[PDB]
Amino acid sequence: VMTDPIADFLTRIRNANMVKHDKLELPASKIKKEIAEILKREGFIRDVEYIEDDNAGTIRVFLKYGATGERVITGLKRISKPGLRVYAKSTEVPKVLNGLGIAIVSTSQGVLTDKEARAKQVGGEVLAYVW
Amino acid sequence: AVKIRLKRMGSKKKPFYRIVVADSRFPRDGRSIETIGTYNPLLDPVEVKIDEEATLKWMHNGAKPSDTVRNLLSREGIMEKFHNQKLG
Amino acid sequence: ARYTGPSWKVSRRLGISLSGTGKELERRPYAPGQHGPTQRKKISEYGLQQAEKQKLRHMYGLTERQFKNTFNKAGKLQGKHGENFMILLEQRLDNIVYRLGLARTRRAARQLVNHGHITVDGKRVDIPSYQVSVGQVISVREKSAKNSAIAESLEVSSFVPEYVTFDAETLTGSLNRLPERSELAAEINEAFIVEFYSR
Amino acid sequence: RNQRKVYTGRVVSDKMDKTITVVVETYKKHGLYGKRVKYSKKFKAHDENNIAKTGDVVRISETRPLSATKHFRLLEVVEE
Amino acid sequence: PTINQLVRKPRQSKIKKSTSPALNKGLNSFKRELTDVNSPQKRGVCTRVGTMTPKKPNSALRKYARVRLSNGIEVTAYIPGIGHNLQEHSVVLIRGGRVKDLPGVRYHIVRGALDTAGVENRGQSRSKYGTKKPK
Amino acid sequence: DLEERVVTINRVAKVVKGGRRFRFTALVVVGDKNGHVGFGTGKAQEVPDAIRKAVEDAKKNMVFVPTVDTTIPHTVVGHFGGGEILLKPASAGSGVTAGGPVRAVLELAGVADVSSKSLGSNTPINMVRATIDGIKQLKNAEDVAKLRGKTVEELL
RNA sequence: GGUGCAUUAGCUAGUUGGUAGGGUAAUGGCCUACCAAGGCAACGAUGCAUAGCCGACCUGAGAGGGUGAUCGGCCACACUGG
RNA sequence: CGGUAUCUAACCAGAAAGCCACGGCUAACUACGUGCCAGCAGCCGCGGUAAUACGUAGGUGGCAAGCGUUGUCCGGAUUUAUUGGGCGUAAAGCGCGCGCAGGCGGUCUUUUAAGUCUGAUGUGAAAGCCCCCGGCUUAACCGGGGAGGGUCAUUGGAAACUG
Ligand SMILES: [Mg+2]
Ligand SMILES: [Mg+2]
Ligand SMILES: [Mg+2]
Ligand SMILES: [Mg+2]
Ligand SMILES: [Mg+2]
Ligand SMILES: [Mg+2]
Ligand SMILES: [Mg+2]
Ligand SMILES: [Mg+2]
Ligand SMILES: [Mg+2]
Ligand SMILES: [Mg+2]
Repeated sequence: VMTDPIADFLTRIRNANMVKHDKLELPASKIKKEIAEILKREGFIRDVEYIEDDNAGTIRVFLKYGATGERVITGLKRISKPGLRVYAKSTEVPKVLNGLGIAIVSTSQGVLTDKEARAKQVGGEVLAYVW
Repeated sequence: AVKIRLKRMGSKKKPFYRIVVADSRFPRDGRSIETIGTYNPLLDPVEVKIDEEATLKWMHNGAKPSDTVRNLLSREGIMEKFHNQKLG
Repeated sequence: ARYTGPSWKVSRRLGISLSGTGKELERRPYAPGQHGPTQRKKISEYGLQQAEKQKLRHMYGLTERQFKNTFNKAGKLQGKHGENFMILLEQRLDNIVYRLGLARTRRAARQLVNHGHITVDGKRVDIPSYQVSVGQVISVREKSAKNSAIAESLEVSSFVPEYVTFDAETLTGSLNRLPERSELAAEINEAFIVEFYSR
Repeated sequence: RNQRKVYTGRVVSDKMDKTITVVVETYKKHGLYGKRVKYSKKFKAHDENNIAKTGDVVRISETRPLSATKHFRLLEVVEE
Repeated sequence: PTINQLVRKPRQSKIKKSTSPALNKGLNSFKRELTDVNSPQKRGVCTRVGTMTPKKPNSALRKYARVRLSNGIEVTAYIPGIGHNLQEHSVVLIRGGRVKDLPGVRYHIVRGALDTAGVENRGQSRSKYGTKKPK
Repeated sequence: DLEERVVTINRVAKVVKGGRRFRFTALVVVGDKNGHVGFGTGKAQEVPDAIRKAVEDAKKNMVFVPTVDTTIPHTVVGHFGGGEILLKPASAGSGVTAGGPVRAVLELAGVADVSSKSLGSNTPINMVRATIDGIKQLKNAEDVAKLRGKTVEELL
């Protein structure tokens, strides 16, 4: 969290995915909140709980695996990096893995996945890819 | 001294003209102010198309057509109309 | 025609029955030359997709320089890139003459047209490269109607293709509908052609 | 009617008589790598009464040329 | 390098060099300068002819020449074909193409364009060596 | 019901106390057009007997590939060894566009349209490994839906 | 908005601003007399070298890379200088 | 222009095919002559008396009124790598610190709208690439209609993220 607490957040998911862990916790923030809720809407996360603390609270995330020991979140990549910010126009929002994946966009009407941002015709900074 | 005139396009021995407005000083097929229509002399009943509205406002602004263009408008029945707005 | 050489070497070197079936490969089917009657070497994949490029233009006997242009023109046409190029190349009026039986072979049909013996929609046309579209009419201009060769070449009449209509009473013909690949010869693959030019 | 272009900026100097120099610092996506780079160019405005002081923020407007380079006039001192 | 370290100084490509430097120069006799143009061939005149020994492992004897070009540069060229009729001080036409064996020589004389006649008795591959059709 | 095809034949040699001794190694790829394919290696003193020993190896490494609409579903990159190859779907009827020993697996598998490019090294043993690694990350539409608790319509 | 060189670091003295006046179709240091000492530059001033500019052309999957002939628009020149 | 385009009628297969290559890359093989000589060569490299690599001849392959050679540019070249590379041993972490300018910056709330996204209006000539029709006996070519092309300007909106 030295510079980018979203790039770190994605990494903390990927590291614990590789070693087949089950739960993981990390300090909470308003932007970290819904980015963790979106992943619940597509089953990428088993469930999420919030914790209230003295400094800012933390967020506990229950990662999900399919039976037969197959991972569900197979990777994450960041696009808006603090060293180089990227913005995408409405018609030029990409599709990840021909629509199998999901992307996160911080449009003008709250953080939104591009399934409906293209349906709502808005663009904004592109936060991450998930696939 | 804007004058309605023509503009030679097409392959050799197959001309195809444009009814185009222009300043007198500029070349035959160089800069032009505005295109109006075409005029094909190949077909026996000549192929003529003109705006018949835009040219009317140009003529009220002082454009004097070329000799052959003047014939095209008359056979088009649109030179008579211009004789009927000048009374107003 | 354009290639005025012996008519059998190219057919049998090519490994197919060019211009019909079995006339030229009936006996001595060894590949031409001093060698060829000895043994066959395993063709590299480059040979695979080159010789089969040759199995098309040699089938119709047209110089290569327009083989591209027809191929390039066929690319803009919607569908499958390889299939359409076969379809469009079938529309040349040499076929439409040869398919109707007005000529025994293909190369005779080219020699037939070039001397201006036929008219599409009642106007003389002098070149084999014209492509005919649905709803046109092919007559014989009613000038050399009694020439012995043409009536003789209509005597064989193996099997008129479905996608054309013809009768010798008035020597007319048309293209009923666009052919459908399978209706063609289609004995060769088409993918090994598109690969070759996408090199 | 038609309006001239109107800008904003910060005062840089006043050592010239009855005129001031203001910087207009704005962002600009780079040529190739697409990284916003701070680009700032400084103009020269007009001050009838020398009211504007260094370090202030103002709004300036384009106009007729008035000197060798002076072609902007002040509208209001937004802050000190 | 990070993006910022790439916007302070950008990436500059290399500079690939010509292999036939004496075919892309020009002399303006009025101002005495070396113009920078391109040209497939240049005309020259011979200074000395003869033979040279090939580098290892090849062990033949090769007929070379030293020529003074139109732009005043003197270089060495190679005479192809079987034999030649090249005396000293003759105008020849030169072109590009090096030979691996001989170390110093880089250019390569055209046969059949000028004083250099056509190679005798070439039944095939005759477009080079410049011999007419044996009617 | 398979259709083995040979790729490359080398000629390797080890030095002994008296001189040199040569042996032949052949790489073959085997498959049927359904989507089942595999590759195998071999080594013997004689080339005709090197190929036969190679196929029996390959018949143990069968793999499957998704073929939605006669084409791979999505793009993917295989990154084994020093050889990296990316695969991306092609438009209908285009045909297989691939290098030397990377089309070999694709033709045998039964894919009709696909693009590719070998960004890594060029050793034929490593291209086949990368490509086989390339297809493992390739998923049908419904399998993804099973894991994520969704169905087909919302995904596409 | 579109070139390289830092083995090219300072440049400018009508210069930068002001008061009147002169001169043009016109604003204007364009010019004049006086006042003050400023103005620009590492976001490349200055100097050196190279080059007419664009719509476009060639190539490339794309981003890009090379060119500015013929056709159209703009500019500059007419044996060299005033 | 010019009795030029075109049409009609009569005559004769007669007057009309060459260039490069054939060891691998790369489609295409034999015989003789020569014997590290003469020579070939884009790279690997061929020739020291049994050459599919020199020279000729027969045959074959490629392309065609053209075929080859040389020169200049793009690609393959991820070989300046934003899309799209790296630095233990392959070239590549300054000998090491203090630090100006610069680059980047923990959590929350309110506000502004430079960045950001979006609506409308104007404009980005004509010819050219693309697409849709139509004319030259077909094509090349020539017409008509559209589309795109801007880190463009004026004005109205949105406030998640950067400032
Ligand atoms: Mg031709
Ligand atoms: Mg106004
Ligand atoms: Mg010049
Ligand atoms: Mg490329
Ligand atoms: Mg030979
Ligand atoms: Mg490159
Ligand atoms: Mg060392
Ligand atoms: Mg080292
Ligand atoms: Mg160190
Ligand atoms: Mg236009």
